[PDB]
Amino acid sequence: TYTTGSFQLILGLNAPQVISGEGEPEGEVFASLASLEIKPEAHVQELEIRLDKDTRYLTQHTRNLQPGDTFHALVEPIGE
Amino acid sequence: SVFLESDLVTVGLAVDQIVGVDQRSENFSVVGTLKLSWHDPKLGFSPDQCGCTVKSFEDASIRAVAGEINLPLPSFSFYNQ
Amino acid sequence: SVFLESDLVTVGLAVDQIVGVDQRSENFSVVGTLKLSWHDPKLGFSPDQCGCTVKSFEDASIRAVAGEINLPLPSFSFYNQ
Repeated sequence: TYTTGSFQLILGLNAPQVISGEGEPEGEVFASLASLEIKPEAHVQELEIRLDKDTRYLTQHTRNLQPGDTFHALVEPIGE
Repeated sequence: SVFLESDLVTVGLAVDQIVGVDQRSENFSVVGTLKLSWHDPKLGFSPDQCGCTVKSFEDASIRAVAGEINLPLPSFSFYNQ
Repeated sequence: SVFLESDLVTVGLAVDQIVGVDQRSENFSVVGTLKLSWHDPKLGFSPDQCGCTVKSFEDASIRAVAGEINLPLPSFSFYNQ
């Protein structure tokens, strides 16, 4: 099977200490994220919420966002 | 108000079943539910430090919670327990 | 999946023996087995830090394990215990 999780990536250029895994950042950058040249698809969800007398505060958690993505939201009351 | 005031508490109790009566030792047993409610600004908190709207304590008496959070709370007891 | 989804739990229960019925106090006793199962990526680990494929906890309730590992777990209770 495949695997899932978070990772840390260290890249070096003519820096032989990187293969030890302990290279501290130095010098001027040379590589960048490739995805920042492009864009993907859209996901939309709609939910109905009610604020009772004792439940006037509500919070919701969102999934992780990759770098360069965008987030939008809007709320419209049912009535008055 | 110049003078300090007493905190107001709402109480309610319901009886579900009478499960026994002892006629020689003069005692009875009952099953039911109890509910208390009060308002105290000293227990308030800000959501941005925990990301939650409800803070809960479980499997503890009022005295234990009051001792843990170092604030006075309305503890109670059954008189003829 | 915008926003979030509730974790799905599989449950099963079996009854081995009815060991008593109280007709005045209206209660009964039963012996059986309970099983739960769910999937949560937050509990996943990497084998190379322990050299094992199974991580186990023994003689503890779900609440105790959740408090020890600081992760939400599906605790349960018997309603009429």
